[PDB]
Formats: sequence, C-alpha cells, structure tokens
Amino acid sequence: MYAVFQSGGKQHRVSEGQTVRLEKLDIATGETVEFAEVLMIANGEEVKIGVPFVDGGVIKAEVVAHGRGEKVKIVKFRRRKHYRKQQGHRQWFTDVKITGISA
Amino acid sequence: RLNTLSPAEGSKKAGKRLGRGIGSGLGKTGGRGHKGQKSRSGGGVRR
Amino acid sequence: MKTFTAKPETVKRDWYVVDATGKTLGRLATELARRLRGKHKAEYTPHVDTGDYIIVLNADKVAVTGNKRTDKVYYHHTGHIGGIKQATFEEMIARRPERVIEIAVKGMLPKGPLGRAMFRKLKVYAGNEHNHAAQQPQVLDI
Amino acid sequence: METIAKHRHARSSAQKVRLVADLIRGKKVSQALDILTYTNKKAAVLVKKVLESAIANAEHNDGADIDDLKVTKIFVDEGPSMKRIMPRAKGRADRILKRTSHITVVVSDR
Amino acid sequence: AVQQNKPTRSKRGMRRSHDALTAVTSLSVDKTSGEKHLRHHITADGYYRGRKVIAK
Amino acid sequence: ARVKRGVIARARHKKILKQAKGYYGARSRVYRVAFQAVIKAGQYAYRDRRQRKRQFRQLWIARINAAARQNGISYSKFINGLKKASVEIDRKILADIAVFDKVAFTALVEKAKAALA
RNA sequence: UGUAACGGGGCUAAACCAUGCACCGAAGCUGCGGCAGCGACGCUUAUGCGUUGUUGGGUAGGGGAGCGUUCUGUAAGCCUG
RNA sequence: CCCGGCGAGGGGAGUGAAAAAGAACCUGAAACCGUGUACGUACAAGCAGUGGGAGCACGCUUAGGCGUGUGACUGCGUACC
Repeated sequence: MYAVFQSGGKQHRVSEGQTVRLEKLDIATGETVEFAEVLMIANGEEVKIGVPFVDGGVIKAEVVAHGRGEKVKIVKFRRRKHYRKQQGHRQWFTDVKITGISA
Repeated sequence: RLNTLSPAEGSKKAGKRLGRGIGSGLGKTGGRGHKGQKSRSGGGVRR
Repeated sequence: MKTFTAKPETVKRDWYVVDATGKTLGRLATELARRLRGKHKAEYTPHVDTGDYIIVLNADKVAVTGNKRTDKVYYHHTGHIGGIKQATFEEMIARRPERVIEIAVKGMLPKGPLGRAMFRKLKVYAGNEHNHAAQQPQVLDI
Repeated sequence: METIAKHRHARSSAQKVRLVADLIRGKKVSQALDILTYTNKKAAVLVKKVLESAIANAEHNDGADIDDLKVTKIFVDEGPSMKRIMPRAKGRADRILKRTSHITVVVSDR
Repeated sequence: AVQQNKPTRSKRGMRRSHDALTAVTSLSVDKTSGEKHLRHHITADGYYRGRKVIAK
Repeated sequence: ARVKRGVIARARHKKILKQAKGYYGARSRVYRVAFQAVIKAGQYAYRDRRQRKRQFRQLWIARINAAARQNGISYSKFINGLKKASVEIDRKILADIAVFDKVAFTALVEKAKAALA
C-alpha cells in the first residue's frame, strides 16, 4: 500500500508505516496528524483519478521529529569598501510517520 | 547612587563619540573628508 | 533526493567489445563514448562512471568512408622541445593503430579528471590480440 | 609497577640523541640494552647511562623482582638554550645558541 | 635565497630516513668467550678471532 | 588608561580561528590563511548554494531528454506535446519515472506524440 | 620559441544567408517563510487579528539608535575557600 | 639507600594539604617539537580551500528501513591591505 497527497504548492508520495518530510507544524509534537488531501492510492494496480481527491479517503500520521536546527553565520563585503555584513540563520524542521492509510 | 530613581532621556545627544565604521555612519575620515589641514587641525584656514 | 550509490555490488562489470572490422571510425566512436560513459540504460550517475567495462580488439581493421583516407593529417607535439609529427589516416593506422581509437573518442568524453577516470578503463588492441580472454567479452555489432 | 630515570641539562642537542633513541624502540626484551653494549657517539652514552639506571635501580626503587622488566617510553627533548656573541669588525652583533637536552626513560613490571 | 616559514616534518623526516642508514646485526659471539664482540675489533680480554692482541 | 583587548581584538581573532583545524596544512592554525578558510570558504559556500540551485536543475531535464529520445522525440518537442495533452505535470523534479517506471513514462511520451500536430 | 589569425575537433553541409514553430536561459519576475517602514479595505481598541498594496545593494557627507570595556556611586548589599 | 666516574641528573624511603608548592619554589595559555594510538596517505601540474563520496573505524538500533569520526577520489576554485 502507498498513497500520494497535497500540501500547498507541493505533492508528496508516501508508503504504509513510512516517515516523510513536511512543512513546519504550528502545534509541534502536541497532536496527531491526519490528511483527506489524498489524490492517488495503490496496493496492486497504480490507477490514476482525474476527479478532485479520493472521496472519504484518509491518511493518519504521528510527529516523529520537530524543532529549530543549528544556528549558522554567513557574511557579505565588497572589494576596497571597508564594511562587513553578517546574517544569522536557523531554519525549522518537521518529519511525520504514517499510522494508517484508509479508503 | 541613583538606584531607585527614574532616569531622564532625550536631554543629552549621546554624543561627541566618533564613527568607527560606515555601517554606523562615517568611517576612516570621521566626517572631515580626505586630506589638507582642514582635515587635521581645526578649519585649516587663517583670518 | 538520495536513493542510489555506485559501488561493485550495485554496478557489475560484465565486459563488452565493439567489432571494429570494417566499421566507420566516427560511428564507432559515438558508440564507444556512450558505452564508456554508461549512457544507454536506466541509471543514476553523479561525478563518477556507471560502466560495464568496454574494449576494442581489431583496431587496425577500422575504416574511414569516401575521402579523409589519404587527405588530412593528425598532429602531435612529441615533448622533445618544439618537435611535432604529422600523418594521414591510411599511413598513421599502418604504424600506430591503437592511437587512432584514442584520438577519435577522447573529445566525446567529459573534460579533466572525470574524463581521465573513464579513459583509464579503456584498452585498444590490433591483430585480434586476445589479452582479456578470462573476462569473456560480449560482442556488439553496429 | 613503574620506574622513571632522567638526565636534565645534558651537553648535547636532542636531535644528536633522538636518532638512537628512536632506533632502539620496537625491540624484544632479549634485544633491548643488548643492542646498546657497543655505542656510537656521546649521543648514545647519554641514553646508556640513564637506561642502565632505570632497568637496574627498580630492584630497590620498585620491588625485589626485575627479571621480566620492559621499557615503556624512551625519549629526548631540547632543553633551555644559552645565547652567546662572537667577534666581527665594525660591531654590530653576531650570535650562536649553546643548546642542551633532557633525556627520559620509563620501565614497567607489566 | 628564500625559505617559507619552516620545513614540513613530512619532508624533513623523508630527508632524515637515508642520512645514516643505521642497522641492527645483533653482533657475533667472540671466538674465545661466551659474550658478543664488535666485527674485526679487539675484546675486553685483549683478544681477537682466537689469538691474543694486547697484554693485561 | 590602556585597552587590554582580550575581550575585543583577541576575541575577534578567536571567533575566526575557532573555525580552523581539520585541514591539509597551514589553515588548521596559521591565522592569516585560516581567515581565508572562513572568508574565501564563504564565497565558495555561496557558489555551492547557487550551483546546486542553477546547474543541478539540468538533472530534471537532460536525464528525461535521453529517456524520451529512446521513444524517438527530443525534450523541446516532448514538453510542447505534453502541454497540448493537458494534466500529469506540475514540477520538473516529479519526472524520475523516466528511470523508476519506464513503461508508464513511455506511455506519457507516447501521449505527447498523440497531441503534437 | 612550439599545437598558436574559430581555443580545438567533427563536418563538401554539419559552412553561408533568412524563415517558421518550439525549448533552455539572472541574485531579478514569480510562490512561500521571516523582518522593518509607508498606506488602505474587513473585524476589534490588552491593542491585536484578517486581507490587499508597496519600498528595502548603497560611498565623500548629513541624521537615528544598541551591545560590551573601565572608573565612580549603589556595595553596611549579592556571589565566594 | 638504588644508578654512575665518591659524576651529571633522576628515583626509592621520607618532610608536606601541595614537591607542576624543591631555592632552576606563586597560577599559567601560545609559537616550536615531542610520547602513544585511531582513520588517512604510493604517479600526477597552480591561494591547498568548498561541496559530493567508494572504503575503514566507533556507539546505538531493528514493521517500512542509523548516526558519528575518518576518507582514496572527483564537480567547483588565481589570496589580503
């Protein structure tokens, strides 16, 4: 069993019990995750649908990793202009693990 | 002492301190431009 | 994303040979280039080669069509100061038959160290000299 | 268990000595100090005097048995140098460095 | 003349590794005693290769 | 009064020298080139993040071009036929069925050969 | 001085000229995450939330505003064998 | 008291909370080379780095599928005032 689902501009393929990268969850680790945004499902034949999403289809997941990564520094300057610029960056991460695929 | 007193602000300029780099405004010529006595010792010109 | 790694358990060398007997030098080079680069199959290839091992066995019997057989010349700077040599195809293959395949295929490969890591795996023979007889090369006919 | 012997401020630079102190490493307990019975240069005597101390003084300075005694470390380091000037015309200064070394030997019951 | 900073120990040791060629030959036993001696050189007894060389 | 500069000038050296070590010579600790192992290294890291955004984009094009050329059509004409066919596209990273599912990718190139007039 | 007046090969068409449709093509356009400033539209006045619009590489020089350092006071305090 | 040339300079017992507190005695970082050990290093041309990585070594862990250290080799790459 595998499925394909939507989140904004991006489309993701995932299999039963698998882990996958997601965009930052605002609720962190504090809640389970579910999607009805599923647009393809296969278990022995890989049939496509042109109609908008699987009717009554559900994907269920749990949050396995969430947070804000290591701090970094990058710098900018110009030849013989005697200044120095510095940017700090961290970025947020989120990974989720499948608990169900239902149709 | 001061300690328990509320301070006053906006009544001193903070101040005579000279620029240390152009990210803070002014750098290697301190607002006097390049060379001549006008950049080293007062206004650089007589009466 | 990452899903593949080239190493000898995922990329097995199986040894192929292109029959050069009466083959056109350019058409033979366009085959030898893509089969030294690994480009004929469903592959993932970074700054490495995903090859199968390929050689040439009868190089002194390779052909050129129409003209450029006794006209035009190939140049080489010998390394003895400003020293240079020049010869035409039919009088060069008479002397250095294994060089003719090298100078024909090298410009169909990448530049620099990656192009060198492909070239080091290529061997060329003349007189049907069978020196990889334990590797049992599979013949390709173009 | 362990016994240490030294010689500090010796009249040699350490690289004169270290060639021999590196050569005698990696040898059997049948060959250590037996490869040093006949020696080359003052360099080897500076090691011999300290090694013949460590491998024999443990009989009073560690315990009664030394009949399986092994050398664990055998090394030499450059000591403090002394600065001295020499004659040149229209002086001006011209110096040399009078070197020293520190010899170290360690032995163990295991 | 020019030399930048210091010679690398990776090249200096590679120039020391042929400077003396010092070898272990374990020495040979003397031909009159139960102890080893230096090749073609006199023993502490004043002997060499089966005969007396100096007085004691 | 005298500025001890341990908390300032020396700290501004150590903030860079901390990012040294691990190198094949002098840059592990020689400050006037360990500085270049942060400054020139950052001009190389900007190029790493630029080239992995510009030149690695070709892996979504050239790999797919070769696979469509096994069906006898080139990328520049294949994509115009697939536009005329409608659906089955969004982002160029999603085309790796050209290696993973060559039978279904063959049918998608053949769809473009049934829409390109 | 030696490959050396396309960088070089291929190529009698694979050159030269112009033509017809496609594709590749920036740090920008464009989508999103975040920030400061300017201003509207919807709801609300701990003052925010929602959406839409828009500016943000800046050196001689002209303005605005932080973090450390040291002394002096706090310190008859607070940390410390 | 042990070692040696009644050496040189250490060590054993011993003074001491400390002898990296021994008159060459507060505490102590760097350049410079040095003792051990793990991975790495055997043809290949330019600021010695930046990214990728076969191999090897270390420590967890096994219903949707490890990380760390080290790294041949290779895409990218002509400093600073």
